[PDB]
Amino acid sequence: TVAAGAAIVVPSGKQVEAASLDIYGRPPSQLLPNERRAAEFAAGHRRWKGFVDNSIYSWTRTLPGHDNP
Amino acid sequence: SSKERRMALEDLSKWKIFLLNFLLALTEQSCIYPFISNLSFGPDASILE
Amino acid sequence: EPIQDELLKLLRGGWVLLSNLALFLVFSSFLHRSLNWFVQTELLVAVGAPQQAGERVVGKFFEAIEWVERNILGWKLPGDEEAEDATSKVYEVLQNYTPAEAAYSFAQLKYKDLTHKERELFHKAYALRHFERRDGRPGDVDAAELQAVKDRLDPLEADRRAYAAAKAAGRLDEYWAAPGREATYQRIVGAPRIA
Amino acid sequence: VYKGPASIPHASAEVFGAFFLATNTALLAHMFPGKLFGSELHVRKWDPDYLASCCNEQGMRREALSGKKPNLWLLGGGPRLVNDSWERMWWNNLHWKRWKVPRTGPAFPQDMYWQ
Amino acid sequence: FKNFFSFSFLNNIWSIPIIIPDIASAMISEVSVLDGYFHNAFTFLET
Amino acid sequence: EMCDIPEILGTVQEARQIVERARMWRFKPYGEVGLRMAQDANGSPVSLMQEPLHYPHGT
Repeated sequence: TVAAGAAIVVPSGKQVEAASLDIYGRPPSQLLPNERRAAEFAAGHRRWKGFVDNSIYSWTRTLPGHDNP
Repeated sequence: SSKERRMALEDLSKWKIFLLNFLLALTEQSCIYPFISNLSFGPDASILE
Repeated sequence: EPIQDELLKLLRGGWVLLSNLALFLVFSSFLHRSLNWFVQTELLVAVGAPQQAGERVVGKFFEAIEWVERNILGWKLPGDEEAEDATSKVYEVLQNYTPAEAAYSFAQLKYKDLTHKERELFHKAYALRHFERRDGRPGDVDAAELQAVKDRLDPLEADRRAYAAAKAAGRLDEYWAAPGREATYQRIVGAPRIA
Repeated sequence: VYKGPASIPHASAEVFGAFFLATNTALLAHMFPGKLFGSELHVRKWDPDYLASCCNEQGMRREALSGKKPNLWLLGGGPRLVNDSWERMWWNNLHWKRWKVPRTGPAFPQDMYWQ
Repeated sequence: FKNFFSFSFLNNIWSIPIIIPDIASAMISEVSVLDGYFHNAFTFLET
Repeated sequence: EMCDIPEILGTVQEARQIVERARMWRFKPYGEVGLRMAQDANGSPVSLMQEPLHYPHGT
């Protein structure tokens, strides 16, 4: 679960450069330590949302609409 | 100490008791006469200045 | 009898004691947290409505079922749009529901010399920031015009900082050759600068 | 007469007797300072701040006599490299120093009052 | 875990140098001159 | 009624007395103001010599 989750979450260098270049104006290895972790977290959160959208939510939306209260 | 075990004396059991008192010297332990025990000869509050 | 065996046996005893104590504390924490719900269910029984308490219990089960439906499976569960609109965050309330007169910047009260443009610049820098306004992007305030306004008010502190900067470097006679420094030395100290 | 399987450890009654008497005597010794044959009971020998100040004194004195600029070593830790506040930059040493009065103690009244 | 496999008590910074401000950068309103030739900004060597 | 010169001198004398008694509350040891606002040439905190048992560096 920890390693299985870390396979989904942990990004590579291109995501970290991608998450740094739009949130901040600067390429990586030019930042404070606290503002590198924001780019790393944004890349990991994007990976999590993408995995949930394309691999868990592609086949569970078959519309069994019921069971309200 | 509550089990009152009794061997003679061996080298490993010699090193056990040395290690216990050595490691207790590095912690903070209770005292009964602290103002007498912290006295020093010379103009200091302790022996560590 | 070896040191390794004694350390391992101590480690196992400490681990089993700590794990069972943590389990007891987790159960006690749950028992502290959930007391109000059981008390309200018991009061609903005791007021004279015994059938409505079972509705509360099966509503807790159905709330767990609804959570499983919404989060894991991802189904819509209609009526959620009316629930989403009921609440809001603090910064969204600041963006959408508050007047601009309910925010100030400590310098519109301190300096009477300010114009309207410097007042709104201080307002955007310090009172309502870019995340607290509707059409607010980061980098709205220049921070160079703000420094120019902060140097126009109280200029002698800016002169002192310029002196300290020139003294840290080797530009001290370049400090004294600025067109106003000898004149303000003459004005403050009643004698000309000999050095 | 059957106690147990003898592979599960049994604690003796002397352990509980010593525990009971020692807890009661520790409470009585904390309530009455000056009456432990004229003395009192302390829980440490030296204050950690006092020890660290002595060690910093000797360290910077030895650094100065060797021809270098002296360094002060900080309890808790050194600075964080940030740019938003002074308190966030120096948080670890500030956190050590804010805990001074409860670290010194005690948490019980220092003098006896008769209700 | 990456920092625990490393020695976080070994490469971190625990010490700072202490530099005394000169009089121009100090508490200027506390510096007074007493009947001429004296001032209360004290400075002495440990020796 | 406006103060004459001796009343002004007397109240300046008494106010200086009051200011000395007021500055006796200025550096509470391990207080928050001393911990955050006593700094060196840079912004680094200093170890003020206010501890009750240790008088370092020949003091």
